[PDB]
Amino acid sequence: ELQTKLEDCRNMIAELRIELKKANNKVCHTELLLSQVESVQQQ
Amino acid sequence: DIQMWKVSLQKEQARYNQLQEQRDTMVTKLHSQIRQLQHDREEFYNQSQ
Repeated sequence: ELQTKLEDCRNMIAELRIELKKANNKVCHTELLLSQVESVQQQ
Repeated sequence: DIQMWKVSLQKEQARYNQLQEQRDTMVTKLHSQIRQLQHDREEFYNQSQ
């Protein structure tokens, strides 16, 4: 019980929330791309 | 002496019959230990699993 509830606390409270913030980071850099987005060398 | 062995058998049979109360007591102790073991295992499942 100790190990199960402690590791579930770790997952749900640290890992899951950090992953939600990392999805926010995902959309941040996706916005970076979406905002950041001839043959003269021959001659 | 025949009367003596008869009273003696009566007394030792009473001593051995008190073990009937002892049997019931140990059956109660088992019905505590086993029953709590089953309850603990079932709640161990129902929460920790």
